[PDB]
Order: sequence, then structure tokens, then C-alpha cells
Amino acid sequence: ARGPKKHLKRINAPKSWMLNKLGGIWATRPSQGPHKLRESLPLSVLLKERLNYALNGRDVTLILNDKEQNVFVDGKVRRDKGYPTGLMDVVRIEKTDQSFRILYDTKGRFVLKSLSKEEAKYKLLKVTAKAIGPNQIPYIVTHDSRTIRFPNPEIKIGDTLKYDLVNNKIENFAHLESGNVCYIQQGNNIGRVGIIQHIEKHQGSFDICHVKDAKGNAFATRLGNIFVLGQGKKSWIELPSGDGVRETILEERKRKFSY
Amino acid sequence: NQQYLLKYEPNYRLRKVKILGEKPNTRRSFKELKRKIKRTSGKAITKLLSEKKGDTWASVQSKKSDHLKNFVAK
Amino acid sequence: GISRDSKHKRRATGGRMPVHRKKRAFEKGRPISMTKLTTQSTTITEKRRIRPVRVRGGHLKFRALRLCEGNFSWGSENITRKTKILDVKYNATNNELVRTKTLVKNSIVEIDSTPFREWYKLHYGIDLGLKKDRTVLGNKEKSRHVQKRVKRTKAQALEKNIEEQFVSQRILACITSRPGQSGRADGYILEGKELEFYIRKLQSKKK
Amino acid sequence: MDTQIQRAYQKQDGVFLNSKKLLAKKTSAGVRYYKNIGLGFKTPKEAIEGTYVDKKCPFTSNLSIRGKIIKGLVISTKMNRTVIIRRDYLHYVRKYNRYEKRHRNIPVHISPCFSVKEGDILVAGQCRPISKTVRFNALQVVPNEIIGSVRKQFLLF
Amino acid sequence: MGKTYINTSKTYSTPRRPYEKERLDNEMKLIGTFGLKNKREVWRVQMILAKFRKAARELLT
RNA sequence: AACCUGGUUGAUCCUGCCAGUUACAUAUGCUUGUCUUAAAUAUUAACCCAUGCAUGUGCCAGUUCAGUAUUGAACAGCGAAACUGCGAAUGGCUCAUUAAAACAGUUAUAGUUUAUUUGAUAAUUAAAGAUUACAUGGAUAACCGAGCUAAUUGUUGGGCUAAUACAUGCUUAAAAUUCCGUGUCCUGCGACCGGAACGUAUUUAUUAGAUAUUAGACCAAUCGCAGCAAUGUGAUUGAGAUGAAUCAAAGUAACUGAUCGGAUCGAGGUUUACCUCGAUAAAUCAUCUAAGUUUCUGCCCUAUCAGCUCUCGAUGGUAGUGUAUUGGACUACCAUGGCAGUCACGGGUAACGGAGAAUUAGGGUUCGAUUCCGGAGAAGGAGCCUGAGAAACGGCUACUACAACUACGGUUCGGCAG
RNA sequence: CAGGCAGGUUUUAGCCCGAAUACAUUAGCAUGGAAUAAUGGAAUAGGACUAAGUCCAUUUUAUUGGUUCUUGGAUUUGGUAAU
Ligand SMILES: [Mg+2]
Ligand SMILES: [Mg+2]
Ligand SMILES: [Mg+2]
Ligand SMILES: [Mg+2]
Ligand SMILES: [Mg+2]
Ligand SMILES: [Mg+2]
Ligand SMILES: [Mg+2]
Ligand SMILES: [Mg+2]
Ligand SMILES: [Mg+2]
Ligand SMILES: [Mg+2]
Ligand SMILES: [Mg+2]
Ligand SMILES: [Mg+2]
Ligand SMILES: [Mg+2]
Ligand SMILES: [Mg+2]
Ligand SMILES: [Mg+2]
Ligand SMILES: [Mg+2]
Ligand SMILES: [Mg+2]
Ligand SMILES: [Mg+2]
Ligand SMILES: [Mg+2]
Repeated sequence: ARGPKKHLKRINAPKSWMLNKLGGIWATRPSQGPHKLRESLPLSVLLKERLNYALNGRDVTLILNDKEQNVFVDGKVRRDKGYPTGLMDVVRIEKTDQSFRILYDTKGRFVLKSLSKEEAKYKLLKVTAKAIGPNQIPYIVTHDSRTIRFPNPEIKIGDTLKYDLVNNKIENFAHLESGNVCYIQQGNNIGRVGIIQHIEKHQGSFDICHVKDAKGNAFATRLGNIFVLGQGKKSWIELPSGDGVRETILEERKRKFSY
Repeated sequence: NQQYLLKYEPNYRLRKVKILGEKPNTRRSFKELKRKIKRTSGKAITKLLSEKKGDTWASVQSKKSDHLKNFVAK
Repeated sequence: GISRDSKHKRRATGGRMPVHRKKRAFEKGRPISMTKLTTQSTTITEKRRIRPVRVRGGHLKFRALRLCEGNFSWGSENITRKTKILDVKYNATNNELVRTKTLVKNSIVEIDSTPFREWYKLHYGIDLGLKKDRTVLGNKEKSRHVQKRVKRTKAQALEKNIEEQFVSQRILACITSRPGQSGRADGYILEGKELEFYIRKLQSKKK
Repeated sequence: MDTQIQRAYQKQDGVFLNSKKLLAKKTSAGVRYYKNIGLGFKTPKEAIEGTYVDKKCPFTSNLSIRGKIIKGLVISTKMNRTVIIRRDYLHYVRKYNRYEKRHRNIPVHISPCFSVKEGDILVAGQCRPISKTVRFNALQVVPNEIIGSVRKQFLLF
Repeated sequence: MGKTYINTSKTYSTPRRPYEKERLDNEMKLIGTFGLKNKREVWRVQMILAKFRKAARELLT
């Protein structure tokens, strides 16, 4: 192909953005950042269609360009129409001191969870890779594309850390092993939260995992899609749509219109 | 603050309250100046530019500003 | 646009194979770069010449066209000094490369023993010049000179082939570097397995 | 003198020890490149105490194996350390609701270690492109007997 | 540059037999009973009734 | 709505077709009051083209002695040119080519490149040289002025000054490690002493990375932990990552030095010694993005296509080239293979493949130029500059056929499948 | 048609609720399985299980030897089994 793509089509932009089909023809294309294209929510989407603080396109252009700084992502200022806010992030709306979790539904739509000045401090990080680099030093990396220097050594590659944004400090981690709580970042099963049952590795190039939860449903997904929302039953963050558990179309009806 | 309203609202909503004014036909001429300029050396270009249909943003502001001082009330 | 697309071939079953794509730029194929030697400036003044080529990523790749000095390492001892290469002999790939003293990654050549001779002398007290004067030590045997012994006694049984080499001034070694790629020419000094062998190619080659 | 020269003009290893080994004049000097692709595969005894210098081997080289792993019958023994395996599968036919027979032929590389034979089942791994066709290396060989035509032989192995 | 995306759909249904004595008779007796205007309308209705039964059968399966 | 009816006889019962019947596509005839919605030179020429537009861009934060306004006396508002920097390789149109090729669903990259982004990381500026770092050097647009041609975003030529352009460059850690001196003591290449090397990267050679799947024992030697020795002790601390590494990190030896290690820019504060938040340049690792190449499986007619590929590659092995890297991708040498009736090879296709579209009891039949995706191409064909990125093509070079101007010397920012 | 909105100002500088779901055959992956179907195991013999002996190879024992030993493999023998 000519070179590298550079736009994005209304029609082609992820169902996670709950986008306007009739809308236009395009859609703000996520900027190369911390999260992958599909797994992200560009700010313009976050304020216009989400919060609804903005509206028309120029509305954003003001907000992120205005010399006041109205948007914060993980304790930092952002002024990019399409910064890819990803899973388990913390976004603050300066002018109102609003704090949000970037989390998927139970139906897989990006949801905004309101946090208390309390959780707004800690953010959950999942461990990408772990190896030693320059001059005998250990480095850990998080999905959030965080690069960590001198990390606690009791941390295996597929771990989950709790991060104190305020001090850029770590605390209480927890690997994925039979008996923990987890969130699935993507898949025919995303947005779910349950107890890890067991992890059968097949090495041939793809390991799998099982899970249980509230109504004790059986879940199946690939490791790469498991995010440890916590150690031993206690979750670490407040979940959207009540608990991370979806209902039969049948259970939804009976709960709402009670059929 | 009407002083906020004046900074945020769109240029088109302002001419609507009869505060900003006109919306003259830029297209045609701008396309024609491109014509000449694209074919000249700085010397004249500057001169030409001193003739492209008005309505600078710098101009939009001074007019926005005037509504600012001259208005006060409620 | 000397390309290298595998399209101008014939699939397994030798039937010609179709094309709809003009040669695309990423199938680049740069002009070969034969590499000669200045161990004979009879004409060639400018000793060594290396031209840098602008490669993909944006990097540069230095290309060796003409040379005269490379770097070599003595396997056994773990020594490595920059020396002057002499004449190329037996290129394996083809004998023409030898006829044009061209430098292939694996071209077997000769070098100046000087740096190695100089070193083997300082660390063992053995010059390797014609056999008789063999050693050259100190006058008094009380202090640190006691080490040149300890090492020398390490039954430095340097193959009967390594020995002859030094004295003759010439040294056998093969190269390990793409001149047309990095611009340099580095090689290891020949020994045991291959030495014995490559030499054979040379004994029988001429005889 | 044989495994080394044998026509070709030299045959070392990836781990250039050799001649230098004469430095460790006491322990074991005769080192050869040792490896283990793992993936639930035993490393051939013959592979270790061999004199063979095959760079295209999965135990004697920096040749990896990844993803696709195959089992198929062998067709030909000719070619230098390369063999053709034939796989026999059925294809379904939407309309008639039935199947037909079909066979894909595969270029496989064989490290000297295991000994070939024509008409035996073989296990190939997914190794990087080694040539126009080759893209599979043998990792586990099972000897088998077929009395005659290898072509006639068709087994949903 | 025309790229519509709204959706089509025909409310109609043409009948196979174009001159069924018995069928036309009902369509007219119907148009006169419900103050209809054209035979179309009548088919518009049949077509609707269809979607229901086709979905009933689909579910009974 | 799983329906059918007319026509072979003087009548009859049959196969059987023609016909009707139906839907849907472009065409077209006649006829047209509303509202909502809307395709639209694809087919026949991927045939040709006037004309106009279709790609440009500047902040508080790369250069303003233009001009305005009589403005911090170096310059501070607005604000063109012009040197700088990015972009121009997105999109938009088209389907001519193209049947395991492209495509799709899958897989690999331990065989690779990726400007812009996000996270992190740098104590040592190499030698010779040279040397200011309170910081270096030289030149040129814009401008002033002279000029050529019938001619175009042609350009000669003289004079003037700035950069994140260009060019050149200053920067004390200790320890450790390695090696050297006929240095002391002692014999362990041991200890103290003195000298030398020492960032990173580049290029090789070599040492060790202890497949924490994998228990232990005795005598000798070495080894290391106490150690003057004696005698011991102890074999322990250890082991980031993978299914797997000639991985990650590391020791020694030397090579290149065209890798990097900031001679740059704001604003807000504040009685000092300055302070605070930013811009931007740029190296490596990640990261994002995308791209090469790749595993497996699947395509319409056709043998009045059966043997095909192999003088130069056809199949495999060797060594090298070359590339971003793998590879016969190309060279050389060697072996003779590779495919096929489970249809090779060859030919046709008004054939770009999918997602899908029309009718449908079930099974099927026929289409997919055409909003999504992937591919290919820009008059045909080859070549290339530049760049992180295209063989680009709203960039360049030559040929074939053409389009525009001419004072016939020569010229064109000449390619509407936008 | 169809868009995916919208519902209540009588808590209105705010309230309630939505953007669900299914099908996706062909080839690949994980996985439960007893039928049909194909395929296979001990017939030259040899196999099987077990004990000992011997030989080759080998992990942890600091490391190198030498023994031993664990662990694989090779044989000979004897025992067991409705061989
Ligand atoms: Mg952007
Ligand atoms: Mg893997
Ligand atoms: Mg305007
Ligand atoms: Mg670069
Ligand atoms: Mg049969
Ligand atoms: Mg008759
Ligand atoms: Mg009649
Ligand atoms: Mg008759
Ligand atoms: Mg008919
Ligand atoms: Mg294929
Ligand atoms: Mg001048
Ligand atoms: Mg010292
Ligand atoms: Mg100031
Ligand atoms: Mg090679
Ligand atoms: Mg054909
Ligand atoms: Mg078709
Ligand atoms: Mg397209
Ligand atoms: Mg592709
Ligand atoms: Mg047109």
C-alpha cells in the first residue's frame, strides 16, 4: 500500500465507541499512543459523545487547546483530539475535578466510571514483559506502556500491580493463578469479572484460561485477555454496571420488565 | 459571562445577533490570488496580499473586543 | 532497479508465474561491490576506500571497495590487533575472487605477524624469530620475570604449523565480515581443524 | 578428514570452538553445538555424537521452530538432506454433501541425525524459509512399512 | 460523491398468478370493505402478516 | 402462497419442448399532483483533452533592521515576504491486468523496517588535533541594484545581515576489571606500590550466561568463605525471559570513529544568592502505527491442453554476494531433482477476490465494476531523486504514441481512471 | 422506508433509560465422547510385567578425576501371567 494509513471511517470505527452510524463519514482516528487502536477511546469521543461536555467538533478544539488545561489522564495534562485513553485509566476533568475509570461494559462498550478522590489515586497496571537491561538493572513493563525501574523481584511476567499515581509508587501486586479475580480486556467475553479456575498452558503457541463468578458461570478465554482485577476474591476497583456480570437476554428482561 | 459567550460562540451565531456582521464571498478571489502568488517571487507577493478580501481573524477580534467594553449591564 | 522479488521465477511445478505489480521499491537490489586489496599500490595510490550507502530505516551502511588493512584475532590466545593483510588465497566460492584478490566474508588470507609476534614476545618472552635465539628474558631471576616462565611452561605447544607461520612473516587467517555491508574486513587466525585442511587445498592446489 | 572436507570447502559449527579447545588440555574438548527446540520434542542421540555440519538442522543450529507442526508420509529420499512428504486429506463438497481425496506435497529438510527411508511417517516443524520450497524441518521420524507404491498408499494419518 | 446508507425495503408483494378469478374477487370485496384505494395496499397487508407467521414458524422450529 | 396453463388427435393417454406466468437488472415508449429518500460514463475506450478548482501550512515558544503603530536603546502588539520545519507516500477515481496469483479465514517473524506518539535511559566527549564555553566560525535567501530571452512558479550576475540551516566544538567522581614495570615482600601470575586502558555504539574473536525438568556418597587436586599458617569450613548466595536461542545483562582482546552524550526557544514569578511550568532538537530500549515477506485451506469454463520445468535455475546441497531481513533473490561449485488423472503444464473468461446482492419449502441457480477491506494502476512501459515512507505519479529521466506556446532558436507545474 | 434515539420540569443548574441478541457451514486452534468407518498392537518372533547381573549414556553432588549413584537405553538370564 502507498505508505501508512492516516484516516478512519465512520463505518469502520469500533462498536465500542457506540458511534453515530448516520453521523458523518469518518471518525477521529486514535493517535499512536499507550493503547492500541481498537482498544482505546480518543478524547474527542470521550467528551463529545461520552460525557457530552463538548458537542460540535470545534467544541473540543477549544477545550484541549484552551490555555487553561481541562483534561488530565493519569495525573498528566493532555491536549490531543485523539489521545487513546485505554483500559484501567484515570481521567480527570480539571474544571470540575471529575475522576473517571476507562473500563469496558459487560456488553463491551467503553464506560466511564466515576471515582472518589480516593481511587483516583491508584490505577491498576498489568505486566507486559519483564527482563533485565543496562548495567545489571531490572525492568518491568505495563500494558499502559509503563516502563518500570527496580521493581519488586517477586513479580512474574503475567502480573497485575496497584499503582499509586500520586507517588508513582507500587503497592500490593498479585499474579494470575488458580483463585483470583479478573477482568477480561477483550474478547467474545469482555467486561466480565470472575474467579480464575485454572490456567492450562499448551505452549504450541496459545494458552487458555477458565473462570467462575456471581451466578457461577463458566468462562473461557486466552491469557492475553485476562487482567487481574484482584487477589483472592476481593476486587480492587468499583465496577460499572453493578458487578462485572452480564445477563441472558432472558435475565435482562426479567430484571427490567420482570417477565 | 457575555465575555465568555463572545469567545466561545461561533462566528456565524454572532452575525446572527447582528454583532459580528457580514460573511463576504472568499472562495473565488482567494482561489485567484493563489493563482498569482503561486507564480511570483516575494517582491510582489507581499503587495498582492495587501489586497485579499478582508475579514482577518485579527479583525474579528478587535470587533469582538469592541462589543466587550461598550457593553455592560444586567 | 535490480530487484529480487521471487515472482520472476517458476512455481514448484515450473509453470511460469503471473505479475500485476510493477517492480516495487522495497525489493531493492544494490549493485554488487567487489572488494580488492592495496597490498600492491602498483597503480592504486589511495590505500583504502569505503563508500557509505543510504539504507532503508534511514541508516547508513558502509561499503568496502578497496582495502589494505583489517583486524584479526588469534583464537587460542584471545588476542586481537589491527594488521596489514597480504595476499588472498583460495576463496572457495570461486577462484576468480582470488585472481582479483576480492574480499568475501569467508575468504582465506595472509597477515603480518608483527603485532602477534610483538605480543607473544612481551607476554611469554618468546620472539618466534628464527628458532635459535628462541627466548629473550631478563638478567636476574628473582622478581616478576618469574611469570614469563610460568606461562612459557604452559607447554605452549603452538602447533608446528603456527610456528612456521610466524617466522615466515606470513600468517593464515579467514575473514568474518561483509565488506560490502559494513565496510570493514575482520578475520580469525587459522588453526587446527581448518588450518590443516585449507593448507591442503593450497599444497595440492599448486602441486 | 571426511565429514569435514567431503567436496565442500569447509564445515565448522555455529559455536566456533575447535582449534582453541587445545587451550583446555584436560577436561572435555570435543564440543559440538548442543540444543533443544523443546516443544515436547526429544533431542536425537545421534544428533549429539555426530560429525555432521548441517546449519539447517534444528539441533545443530540457530534455526528455530514456530507455530505450524506437521505429520505426513514421506514420498522421496532423493535430494541432499531434503525430502518430500505427502499429506492425505478429504475435501467436502457443499452440493453433493460428500468428499473427494486430495494431497498436498511438502518440502521438508532433514538433519543428518535421523535416518530416512522411503514411505515412512514423519513429523515436521515450522522453520524459517530455507529455500524456494523448504519451510519445514524434520523433528521426529517414525519408520513404517508400505509394500510397494507410495502413491497408492493413502492414509488419513 | 454519493454514498447513502439509509435502508431500502419494499412493502409490496407481487402475486404469481396474475389473474386468479377467486383471488381478485377477495381483494375487491376487501378493498370495498375497508375503503382501500389500490390492490397494492392489500398486498402491503399480506406482506406484513407474513413477517409474523414466518417468524412464528421460525420459532416453532 | 412445496400451485401451473395453451399448442402434437377424428377423439385418447404419454415423453417432450415452444409459449405463457414470475422476479430482477440496464435500455426505452407513453403518462406524470404531493411529501420522505436517492443511485447516477462501469459496461462500448484503462480512448483522447481546452478550461477553472482538486495541498498546503506559523504558534506565547526556529530566523523579522520589510510594513504598520513615534514602539522595554539590543529585540518586546499586529504582522508579508524569504531561509527553516513538517506535509505532500492520506485521501479521491478506477478495474485494464490478475485463477493458488490476488484474496479470505488462519499462522510466523528466533527472518525484518517503521517519521509522528506514549513510558524509560544515560557521571565519563574517543586518539592525533585543537581548545571560548559566560558559548566559536564561515556563507546565502528575502532586500538594494545591473541584465538576458518572443517565450513559462526560467535565471545570470554584483552588494547587504539571522538562525534549531550550515560548519566546529569545551566539559575533573570513586571503586572494580584487565594489562604493564627486570618496584618491594612472597612465592598464589599472591599481596602492597607505581604506570596504562575503561562511557555508548560500530566490527569481529573469545570467556561465562549454571534447559532452578534434573537426589546423593567417598579419597585425591583445584576453588572459594574465615584465612599469617595450622586446621578448617562450605559447596553455599546464585539463575531476568521463552515451548526453545549463538536471548536479555556481562568479562577479555582490538577495530571504526560517518552512533549518541543540547553553542537552541518561551512564558509566569521574584531584593539577591534566582525560582516555577513549558517548546524543541536528538541517541538506544520499549510502545504505539503500518509495512514487507510467511504457514495452512479454498476458486469459474477447458484435454479438439498430457506430459511440464532444466543453456542457465528447474528442485536440493554447499560457500559468498545483496537486502530491512529470510530465500537460487543473484554469483560460483556440486547433486539431479521439483509437478502431475487426488488433472500437472497450457488455453478462455464481457473474471480484480471478499464483506455481500436477486429468487429459495429443503437442496440449489445467477451475480457481484460499484460506500467496508485487501490488491492493482494512473496514456503504454522501463529507470530514479528524495524520504521514516513510494518505482510515487495531481514529482523527475529516456523511448513509443500524443497534448499546449513559438519571433521555429526554444519552452511547458504537459496526462481529468479527482 | 427508517434513524438509534428518546422518556419526565411537577425533585431540574438535575432525573430515568438505550445502542442488546442470533447465524456465520469450509481450514486452522482448546476441549467432552462410549456409535459407524478407517487405522494399529505380541507370529520368523517376539512381546508383556517383574528381579538380579553386565555394558553404553547421563542430571543434581562447587568443579575435575576415580569409584558409587539417580536417570534413560542395550542385552543375558530367572520368575510371573490361561503367555
Ligand atoms: Mg492527530
Ligand atoms: Mg510465541
Ligand atoms: Mg474563512
Ligand atoms: Mg533513525
Ligand atoms: Mg480402499
Ligand atoms: Mg403423433
Ligand atoms: Mg386439430
Ligand atoms: Mg392416428
Ligand atoms: Mg419460458
Ligand atoms: Mg497459497
Ligand atoms: Mg552574492
Ligand atoms: Mg594500581
Ligand atoms: Mg523574564
Ligand atoms: Mg547463506
Ligand atoms: Mg490461465
Ligand atoms: Mg466472478
Ligand atoms: Mg477501494
Ligand atoms: Mg495483506
Ligand atoms: Mg471527469
